[PDB]
Amino acid sequence: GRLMDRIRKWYYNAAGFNKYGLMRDDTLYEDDDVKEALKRLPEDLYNERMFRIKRALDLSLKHRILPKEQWVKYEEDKPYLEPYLKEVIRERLEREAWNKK
Amino acid sequence: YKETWNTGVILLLTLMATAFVGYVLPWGQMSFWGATVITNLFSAIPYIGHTLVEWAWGGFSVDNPTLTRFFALHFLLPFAIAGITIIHLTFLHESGSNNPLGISSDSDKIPFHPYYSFKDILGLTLMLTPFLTLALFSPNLLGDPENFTPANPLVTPPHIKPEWYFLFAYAILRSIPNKLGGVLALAASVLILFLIPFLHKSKQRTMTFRPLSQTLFWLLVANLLILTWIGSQPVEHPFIIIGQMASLSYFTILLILFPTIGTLENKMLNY
Amino acid sequence: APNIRKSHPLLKMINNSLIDLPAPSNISAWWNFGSLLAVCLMTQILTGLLLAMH
Amino acid sequence: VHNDVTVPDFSAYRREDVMDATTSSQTSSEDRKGFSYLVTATACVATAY
Amino acid sequence: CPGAEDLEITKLPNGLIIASLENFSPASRIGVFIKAGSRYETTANLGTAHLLRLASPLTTKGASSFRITRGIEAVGGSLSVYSTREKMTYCVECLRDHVDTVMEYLLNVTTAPEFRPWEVTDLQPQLKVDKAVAFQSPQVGVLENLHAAAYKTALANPLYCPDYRIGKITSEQLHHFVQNNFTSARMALVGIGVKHSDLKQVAEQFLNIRSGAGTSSAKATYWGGEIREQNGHSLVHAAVVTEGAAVGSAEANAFSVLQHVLGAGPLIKRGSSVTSKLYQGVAKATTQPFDASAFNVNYSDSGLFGFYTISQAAHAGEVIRAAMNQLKAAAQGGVTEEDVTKAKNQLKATYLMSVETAQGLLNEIGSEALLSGTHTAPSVVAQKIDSVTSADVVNAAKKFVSGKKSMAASGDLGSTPFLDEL
Amino acid sequence: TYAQTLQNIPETNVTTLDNGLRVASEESSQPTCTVGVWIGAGSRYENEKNNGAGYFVEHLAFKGTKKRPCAAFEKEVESMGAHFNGYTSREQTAFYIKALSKDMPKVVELLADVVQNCALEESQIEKERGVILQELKEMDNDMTNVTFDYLHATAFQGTALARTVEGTTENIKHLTRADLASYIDTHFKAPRMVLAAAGGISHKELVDAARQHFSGVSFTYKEDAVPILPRCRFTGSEIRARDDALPVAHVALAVEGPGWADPDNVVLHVANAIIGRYDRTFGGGKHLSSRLAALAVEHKLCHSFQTFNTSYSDTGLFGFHFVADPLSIDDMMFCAQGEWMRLCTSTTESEVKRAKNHLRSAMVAQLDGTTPVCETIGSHLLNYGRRISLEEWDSRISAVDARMVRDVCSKYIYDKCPALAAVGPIEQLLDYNRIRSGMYWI
Amino acid sequence: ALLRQAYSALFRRTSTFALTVVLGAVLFERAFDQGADAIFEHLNEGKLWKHIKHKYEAS
Ligand code: HEM
Ligand code: HEM
Repeated sequence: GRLMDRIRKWYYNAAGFNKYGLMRDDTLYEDDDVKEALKRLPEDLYNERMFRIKRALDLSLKHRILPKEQWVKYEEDKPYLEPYLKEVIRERLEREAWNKK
Repeated sequence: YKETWNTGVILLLTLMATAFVGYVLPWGQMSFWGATVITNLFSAIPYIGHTLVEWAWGGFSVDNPTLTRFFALHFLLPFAIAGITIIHLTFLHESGSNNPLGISSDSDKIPFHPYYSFKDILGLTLMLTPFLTLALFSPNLLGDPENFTPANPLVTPPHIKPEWYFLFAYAILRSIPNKLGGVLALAASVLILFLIPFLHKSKQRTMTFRPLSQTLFWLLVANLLILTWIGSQPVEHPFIIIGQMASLSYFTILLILFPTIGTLENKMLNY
Repeated sequence: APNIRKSHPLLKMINNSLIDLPAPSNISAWWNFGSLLAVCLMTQILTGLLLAMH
Repeated sequence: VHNDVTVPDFSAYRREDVMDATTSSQTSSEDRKGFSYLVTATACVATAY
Repeated sequence: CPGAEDLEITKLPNGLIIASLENFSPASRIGVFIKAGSRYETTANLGTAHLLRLASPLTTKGASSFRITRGIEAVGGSLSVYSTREKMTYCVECLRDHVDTVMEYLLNVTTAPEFRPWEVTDLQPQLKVDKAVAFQSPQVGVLENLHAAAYKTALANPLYCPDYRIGKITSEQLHHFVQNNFTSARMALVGIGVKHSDLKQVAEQFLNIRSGAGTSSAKATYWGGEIREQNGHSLVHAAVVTEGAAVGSAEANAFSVLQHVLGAGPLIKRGSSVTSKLYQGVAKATTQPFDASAFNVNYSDSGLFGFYTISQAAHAGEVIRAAMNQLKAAAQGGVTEEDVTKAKNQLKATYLMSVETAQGLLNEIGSEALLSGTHTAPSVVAQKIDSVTSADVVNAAKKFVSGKKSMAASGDLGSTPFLDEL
Repeated sequence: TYAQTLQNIPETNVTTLDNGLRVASEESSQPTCTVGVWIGAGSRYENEKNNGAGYFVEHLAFKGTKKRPCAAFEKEVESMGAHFNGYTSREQTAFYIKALSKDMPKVVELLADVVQNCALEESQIEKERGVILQELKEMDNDMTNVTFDYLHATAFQGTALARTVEGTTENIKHLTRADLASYIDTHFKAPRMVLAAAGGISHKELVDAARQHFSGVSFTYKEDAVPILPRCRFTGSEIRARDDALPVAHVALAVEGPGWADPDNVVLHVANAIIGRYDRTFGGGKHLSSRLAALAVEHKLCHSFQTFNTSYSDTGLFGFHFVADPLSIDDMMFCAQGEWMRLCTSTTESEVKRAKNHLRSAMVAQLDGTTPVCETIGSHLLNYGRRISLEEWDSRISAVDARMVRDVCSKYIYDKCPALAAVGPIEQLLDYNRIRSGMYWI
Repeated sequence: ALLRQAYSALFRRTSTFALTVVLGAVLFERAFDQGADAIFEHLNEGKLWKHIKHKYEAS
């Protein structure tokens, strides 16, 4: 069945970060890994995220949001950083494990 | 922002000691009696209990030698608060303020002045109004009338309870029947703040985009309201049980629910 | 930074004014009064509080 | 040139044990340090008291 | 127990040559040899060869930059990349017991580079550095400008990434450069200190970027130019050459011997070179200290020959002139049948000495196995060296004096002469 | 297997001539070879008045002998394709030749003719005098050696070892045909010399050719006895040659070493193997295994750094050297001293296991060719009195473990007053006192 | 040699240096007090209550 898919889409809409025009990955808290991850993003993706983020902040300061039309649709939310971030973590765990041996 | 936060907890603790000793100064029924019950609590600490209390009291019971050292403490602590506030803001400035969306705000920062100097001066008058309205129209709306009676060691008031801002913990104190456990529970009720940073499981910083965590948050608030209320009522049914219930939900929410719902939330985002 | 004494927002302060602080090599005993005045102060406040509590 | 450079004579200041340029200074080291440290360890004890 | 083994040397379908030689040394030294280098660069990707050289410790598909370094170090291993304008060698060293371990990384580096955009991006500023320490030797500065004045392409291409291109090379360029040059028919898996079967089993059942000759280097076209760098140094370096002999050519041995007859380096510490006509001739001309030598390079499809001279500024004129007269004087039959015999022997020795070094051997062995597929016996290379007439030498000499000369100099050249003044 | 390849390494033959000289060599199947005489002489053996002679001598050792003057001597060697090289340190001098095994004997002759009959032509001296004088000016600009000199200059201040191998400016300006002659006649003697060789040479054919040109016999018992040197006293101290005009700063720090004979030297080496070395051109960069190297990279602490265990007959220097920019000297030093402390208090088996392999590979590479082997034979005898084979070294290295590295380093580094030398724009590096305290508590 | 030994067992390791300062203090107190009290009393023979106490000590 599609239970898991029903839930996710629900939570995705429940969270509501898409009303700001942000993408799942735009909301990631910038801890050590996410930091390295971002540095690896190709310039075009970096600049775009930056605009998105800056735009979201401006909405926040304005106490507004984007018109329904412009909201990020669950199925079109691009996971632009996730791939990078995973390797960044793969790498770390390797080092962490190796320095132990 | 761990260090900003940890100094913060220290400010709270300090403010408590300060406001506690302050309240004894007018030496009224409640001043004295509250001081006698609250300070005696430590007597439950094993072996070094009684000693530590009689030391603090400067004698065998709250008497003149206490009143003086409290006045001393009360005059002192505020200044320590001021000092520590400087440290608080010092750590704070390392990172800069956080913001409602919880995402890096470097792409859009503004000079404190005039934006926030103005915004704060506005928020100052917005709150200051109710403060003055109260302080001037309903002066004793919050104070126990029992404190208009000079302290008298031969008349225990019917219901000895601390100031409102303490009730919530006084409540958790009576939840655990056992002089010792209840003290610790009290201590933990506030010291728990030091753990918050280590109980953050969400991949996001704020709760702006975490509806689950949000109700959990407002639940907890409501929970504190009830605890406050319980603290104000006597120790009898149905209060006693509601008390223990609220006290339990308090620690459960901060120690188990929050971090758990946090993790669950990550899976629902496909993280 | 490598050592905590310099990076930490607080130790950094204690360091730049009591540990790695540049001092002339030829100052005499007449410069000892700054510190004394300081100690002198902490001592008054300590004994003072103690007295105020009675 | 650096070849024309030599360390002055510290005989005026050297301790008795490291006075002779032909005797291993290591043998008297534990003594020289043991003393100074002994002085220090004592200052602590006094202070502690 | 351990004795005399015989240098084996297979060759697979795709053309990948595998040389090997067990000399029972307590330590090994495997190495991938390749037909690549700044020679194959185009105005559009200059430096990519260089950067590639520095990029050896970046992540691969089977090992991470972290594991590659930590891994090799865990067993006292070593990993290095040496390269000329037309050859790149990737070799590693370690103790017999850890070859199989060090091998993986070696394999990974040469046939599985990922050249991640970031890793690369953060590596490029290095060129600025690596290039700055090398140019501390004026010796290297003139040679770069030499090839520049000696050619119009292929070889004229600098060995160190040109300044303007630093930080402009791309992962693609690195990838392409590799896919087009590091092809099985341009590679050799030479390996001293191992059993041939073992080294073979690695190559085949492991190496996968393959087949073909890929991009082909344009013919080295001679120019005959003159580049002069006025910088102010009290010492002037100068090099005057002429198209010389190629590798694998018969006219090769001729120049080497002429080289030694003229003088190729001192053999006595702080000593004068009497056997060095060039050194000796110059010595009778100038009074202040200097140095002069017979410069000789042999490349795949061309070569360079002439002399090289480090001298005081004011006396750069006298020193270069001399080095010349001494070259013409050689062409005008000024060579003794003995001079030729002395040379031939210095050459034989020098050759034989520059092979004791495990590195020197692995290098000699591989060079052939790449531009040939064979191993010329030591008695043969000798039988080939002495078999050089007195004439042959005087002929080489002629060629230099007749051919078009290209010079390259650097320093306070105020008194140094131009190519058309010799 | 590694193990076997070691056992199968041919032995080093050592036989002593009735006159006291020792002839040693390792025979391989190699057509070329290296033979030479390694001497127990050097600046240490000099004194205030002749300091530099051994070097001035080095400058003339090749300018011809009595039997065959300059032109001839040079011409006779070049023409056979042989390479003649040599050097001189504080406690060791050596002249060696690289030529085909076929000339092993004619070589031996030449050698003996150099050490025994140096021309010392009055006219040559006055020239090499101007030459050496310039070599000093060129070396004066090599901060790395200007530093190690100063290091010694103070680590052994007031003693024989505190002298530069090249010597004073005065000493070189006035040394005489006599003093030089005297030095040779006083120091270059059979019992203190070793004719070593390696390549495709027959010990016999060698030893035979030895007795032939090294015949000079001794009569008295004194002539058979090698003189023991008055020892040098170490001193925890510092010397700071400042010059903000130099682009980078050079720092060297060290405690006293144990001396050739001591076994601990093996562990000490295993130790430095852990700290190792760095230099901006190491590609490993941030992943290098050496903690100091990493920090160096992560924090741009320096341009390079090296650990060393310079040994001597009765003493030594165990420390490190680094080149840094004026503003990163302190962090660098700070981190460095950190690692030394880490050695003493918390070394890991993982660390040593590696350090060992790195060391093994090191010893093996020290014997890469004939000159290097010959240099090892010429030295082992002169210092250890015999030859230590890789087979042995390995066993001594294999036996080292963490617990062991700790104890030793503690024994030689912990809470010891070190000798320090700084050159350049060293303002940020400061106070001996502070540095002294970096000598304890990890 | 005590200075040598002392150094080795007491002053070399920071941990033992501390242990010495403590135990050293504990013993120093005990002895410095007794001694000074002793000195003070002899310097004041027959003046302290401790001295004349016996005269009225009779329950
Ligand atoms: C004497 C009491 C205190 C004073 C005067 C004080 C003052 C401040 C000030 C001026 C700020 C910056 C503006 C703002 O965000 O409000 C601040 C921020 C902050 N304070 Fe306090 N504080 C006090 C108590 C506390 C306590 C009890 C805690 C929590 C246990 C705390 C936690 C913080 C933190 C985390 C910030 C960061 C705000 C952000 O998210 O950007 N403070 N405080
Ligand atoms: C700036 C340092 C201080 C100075 C120079 C100072 C000076 C004095 C002086 C001259 C007196 C009179 C003493 C006498 O002869 O009786 C005094 C008394 C007193 N001080 Fe301070 N004082 C200082 C700080 C304090 C502080 C910080 C406190 C406590 C908050 C304090 C509390 C008192 C009290 C309670 C007395 C009265 C009891 C007495 O006279 O002994 N003092 N002080």
